[PDB]
Amino acid sequence: METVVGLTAIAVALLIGLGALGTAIGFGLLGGKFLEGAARQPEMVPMLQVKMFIVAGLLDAVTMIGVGIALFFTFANPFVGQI
Amino acid sequence: METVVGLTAIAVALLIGLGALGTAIGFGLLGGKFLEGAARQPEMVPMLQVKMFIVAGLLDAVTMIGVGIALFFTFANPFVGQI
Amino acid sequence: METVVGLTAIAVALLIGLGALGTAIGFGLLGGKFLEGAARQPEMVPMLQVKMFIVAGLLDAVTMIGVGIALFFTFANPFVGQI
Amino acid sequence: METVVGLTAIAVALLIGLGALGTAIGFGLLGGKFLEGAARQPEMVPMLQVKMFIVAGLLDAVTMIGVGIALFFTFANPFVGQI
Amino acid sequence: METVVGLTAIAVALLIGLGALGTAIGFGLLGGKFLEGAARQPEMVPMLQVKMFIVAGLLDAVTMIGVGIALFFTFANPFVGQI
Amino acid sequence: METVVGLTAIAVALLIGLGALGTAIGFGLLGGKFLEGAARQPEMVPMLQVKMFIVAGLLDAVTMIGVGIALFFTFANPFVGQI
Amino acid sequence: METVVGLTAIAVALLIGLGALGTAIGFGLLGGKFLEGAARQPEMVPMLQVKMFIVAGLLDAVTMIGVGIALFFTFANPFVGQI
Amino acid sequence: METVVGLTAIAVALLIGLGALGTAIGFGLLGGKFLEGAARQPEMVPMLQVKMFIVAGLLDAVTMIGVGIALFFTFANPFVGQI
Amino acid sequence: METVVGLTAIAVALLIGLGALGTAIGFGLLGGKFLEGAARQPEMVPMLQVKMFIVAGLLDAVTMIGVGIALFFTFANPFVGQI
Amino acid sequence: METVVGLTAIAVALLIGLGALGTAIGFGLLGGKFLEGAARQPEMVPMLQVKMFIVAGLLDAVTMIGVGIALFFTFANPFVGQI
Amino acid sequence: ETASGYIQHHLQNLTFGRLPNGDWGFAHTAEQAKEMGFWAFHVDTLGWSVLLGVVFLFIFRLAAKKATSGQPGGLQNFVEVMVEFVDTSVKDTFHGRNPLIAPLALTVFVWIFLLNLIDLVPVDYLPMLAAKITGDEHLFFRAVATTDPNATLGLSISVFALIVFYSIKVKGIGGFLGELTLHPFSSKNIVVQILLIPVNFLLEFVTLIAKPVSLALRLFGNMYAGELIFILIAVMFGSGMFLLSALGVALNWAWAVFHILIITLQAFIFMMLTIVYLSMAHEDNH
Amino acid sequence: MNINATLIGQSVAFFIFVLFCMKFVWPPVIAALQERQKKIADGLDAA
Amino acid sequence: MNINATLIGQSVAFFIFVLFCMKFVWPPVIAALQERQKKIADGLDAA
Repeated sequence: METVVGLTAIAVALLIGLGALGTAIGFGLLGGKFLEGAARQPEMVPMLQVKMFIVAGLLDAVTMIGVGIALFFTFANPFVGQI
Repeated sequence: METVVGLTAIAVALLIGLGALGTAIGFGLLGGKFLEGAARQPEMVPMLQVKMFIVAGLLDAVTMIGVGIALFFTFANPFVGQI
Repeated sequence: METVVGLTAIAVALLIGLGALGTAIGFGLLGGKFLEGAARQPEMVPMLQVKMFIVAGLLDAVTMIGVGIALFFTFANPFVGQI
Repeated sequence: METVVGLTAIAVALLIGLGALGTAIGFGLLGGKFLEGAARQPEMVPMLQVKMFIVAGLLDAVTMIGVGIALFFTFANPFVGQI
Repeated sequence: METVVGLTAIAVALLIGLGALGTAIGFGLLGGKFLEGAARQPEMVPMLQVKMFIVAGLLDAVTMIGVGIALFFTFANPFVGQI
Repeated sequence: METVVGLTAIAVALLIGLGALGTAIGFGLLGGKFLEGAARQPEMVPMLQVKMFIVAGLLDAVTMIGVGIALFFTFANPFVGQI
Repeated sequence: METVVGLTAIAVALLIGLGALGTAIGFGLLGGKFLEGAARQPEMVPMLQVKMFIVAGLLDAVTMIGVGIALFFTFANPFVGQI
Repeated sequence: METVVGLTAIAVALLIGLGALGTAIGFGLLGGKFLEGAARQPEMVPMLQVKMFIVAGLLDAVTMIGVGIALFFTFANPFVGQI
Repeated sequence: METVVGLTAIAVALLIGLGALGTAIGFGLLGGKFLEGAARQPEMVPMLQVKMFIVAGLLDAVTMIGVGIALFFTFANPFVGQI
Repeated sequence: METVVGLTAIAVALLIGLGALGTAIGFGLLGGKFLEGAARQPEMVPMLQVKMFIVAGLLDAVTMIGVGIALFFTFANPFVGQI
Repeated sequence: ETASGYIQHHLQNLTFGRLPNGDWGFAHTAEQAKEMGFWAFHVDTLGWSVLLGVVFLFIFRLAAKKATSGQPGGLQNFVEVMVEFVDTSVKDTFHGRNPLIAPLALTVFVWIFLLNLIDLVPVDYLPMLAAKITGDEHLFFRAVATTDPNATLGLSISVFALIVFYSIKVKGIGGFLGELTLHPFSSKNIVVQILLIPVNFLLEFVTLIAKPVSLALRLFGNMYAGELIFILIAVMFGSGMFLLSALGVALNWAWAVFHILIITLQAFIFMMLTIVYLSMAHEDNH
Repeated sequence: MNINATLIGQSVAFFIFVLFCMKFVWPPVIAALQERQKKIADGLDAA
Repeated sequence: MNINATLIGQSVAFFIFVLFCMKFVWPPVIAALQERQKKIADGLDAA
């Protein structure tokens, strides 16, 4: 039973870490490109901002799914009931 | 039964994490390029919009398949039946 | 027997995750370049998109095979019967 | 019990390390474009600084959660209580 | 006996997954520049395309060997008879 | 007791290595962009450098936290006291 | 005996997969710039092509060495002779 | 003592390898950008060079610390004293 | 000597695979810029190619050393003599 | 002592491989940028090359340190004596 | 009571299904709810969704049955602003004469926003009011309908069914199968075009199946993660210490400030994706 | 977590709501907006 | 401890958030709505 708990902890760590790494890389690239676009012309700063928010709505979907699943695994445990 | 469930947990973790990282990187790049294109052509913002709204359809298909199979492995187990 | 099943599950997870990551990265890059090209030349959108599809199959075919094998490793198992 | 503690330590290490790597990569990518925009348009430095701070606010979202979970796992063990 | 079969399954998974990831990344990178070149010179599309095909061969040949070797391991395993 | 200490050492090594890799990549990108900006605008160097330092203030936070946690693990290891 | 065979199978898998990933990435990167140069100078494709072939000579040498070593391990495993 | 020393060796290897990889990538990017800047304006070489040296420090310090840790884990071993 | 031989085989595989991956990536990156320069300025092809060779050794030397080490670990084994 | 030697073999392999990969990637990027600069300014080739050599001085220091450490761990073994 | 038990109680829904003796009863334990088959209903989710939809429809009908067409009132100005925003969003992507796209997009957006707004209220206020009103100390009650994957799955299934129905209506089984198997790769030769159907079928089927799954799972995961973070922040106050509850309160303020924006963004993303997917049904992009 | 019949009933209600928005909400509002725009255009056509 | 302690913290946090929304979120929406109404009234008066 201890091996199951340890592997569940490792699984949660992987779920959170990979999602955080991907989200950070994607948001860094998006922010750099948004800064370049804003520096190109300040008259479209607000609208473009909304657009990048739209990109965020697609950027971190699976990452939040993994974070939620890891939070469900840390406290609740469907694997323990399966023996 | 303990080892099978413990390894299935790591399997689900990898399935979610790799897909999340890939989708985050791809969406960040796509959103950055979309922002650059919108900055270049302010009057082409709507059309270009639907454009990447098609691209995401190809982008996350395999990731969503992986997330679905990971959920199927989390809440069901065809492996634990193989003994 | 249990170790073989667990390693097969890990194998399926690795296959699907790597395939999803590769497809997501390739599709993100391709969609970004297509967006840049469409923004530069709006009149060439109907043609260029077709060429994008020509790339898309080449981007996915091998990965598709992989995930197919993953399915062959989930509902079936040639490794179990070899013991 | 010992294996659980070792695997949770490895989990904390992965959680912090992947988050730090992603955060550093994203911050470098953002800062490069921020410096490019500041050099290109020296009169827009405050607005670009505010925008990059806003972007970094979203960038350090999952990394902070991962760091908090790692601290909770170092100073407490919900896995030990599960035997 | 079971360990050999499990490690062969892991080997097949790595063989297919790494090849799929590399193929997808390389094909996306090639397709982006192919789209850029097609947008630049629409009159050279019949030529450039076939040139890309040649590159595709060099992009896939080794990977094809991999997807052969894995198929040689799943069926008629050569490592089983060695022991 | 051996496994706990060995995995703690592996954890510290992973922490410091990932932190060093992330810091090196981010600082390399930031320094390259700073050098490009300084070359393009030689008279704007005194301000830009300062801005780069600000980026460093946000770039080394999580990595320094991880390094401190690794030092705390090596010198004041809390995992041994949890049996 | 069994562990040696399994580990050499994993070794062959890693040998082929890493080489395939590297050669795919390198050939995609080379082909993108080759297509860009051919599009820039349509009349210069007969020369540039053979030049890229020279690059292939420096690109696949280590990959061919690795795949040859993998085949030698698979069919004429020398590690089984040494225990 | 066997497992602790065996894992400390892997820890030192991971530390040094990750540090070398990160510093090599960062220094390559920094040197490429410095060469581009020097080529753009030959008369700014004496200044820009000094600037890059400062960046080198930010690219190296943390990595150097890791290297030191590796040395402290080679000739000395606090983990051995912890039993 | 069973585990020693197996881990030596894994070590050789990791060495050769990492060397091939790095060599392929570096040579592709170098060849892309070489082809771009040849396309832009046909009269500098005889010189630039030579310069590329000057880079190529620096790109390969260390990797070649690793390859040699792999050979020293394939047909010979200094680890077996240490029991 | 068997596992210690088996793990030090993997340690040496990782030490050489990661350093080789990083060195190859960094030198590929540096050579590409140097070729671009030489093509842009043929008259600045004698100077720029020298500068790139200075870059190599920073690029390969940690890689050479890791190679030396790997050679020391191969031809000698401080881990055998439990140090 | 322990924190794990509190989290487990907050993670369980109210289930109505076929009891071992009689098809009339509410499950009292999680294992009893798992015993229920596919023919079970989550009373709280359906009730909250129906109540919010009815409230939205009544509010929008109040400002539509008496349209002044001149100087607008307070409520009708807001209704007109949202209607204009929806029309502008629709007209920028869909160019046809379909009269169903705009009302469907407006309904989806407002309904999702209302379903998400209820998550902002304190995690224990509504579950504890239901328990007092009912009189039970172990009643299960989850107010946030979007944390239940069933609602998002049903919305995605209905969107997919509408997409398929519209594509069929505009292309016949002819163009439907032609897009499914004969596009985007086509060849003049009979043998080549026959050999090219597997790749096209795989690509089109994979994308078509993956669309609604992603549409549902994005919202499902986001709101599940938000609700789990809120429940965990409640456990932070559960300790009872002084220096800890203030950090918990600050974290709650930050999380709510982020979550209102996330709530708006998720609804906007879902509406835009539905509009784009419906627009993709009527023309051919291949 | 638990796939049930709810995914049906929910969506059914969804459809009903959509139908109402297509019959009693959108048409009056768009008609009022178009009438206001027509009045504005008529006022602007005083030249 | 446990019950009767989470409620106090939750109520305090909710009150703080409500005050923040009232002092920083409502006035912008109200001002935008009033500006739209004033623009419509000005257009009607001009017509």
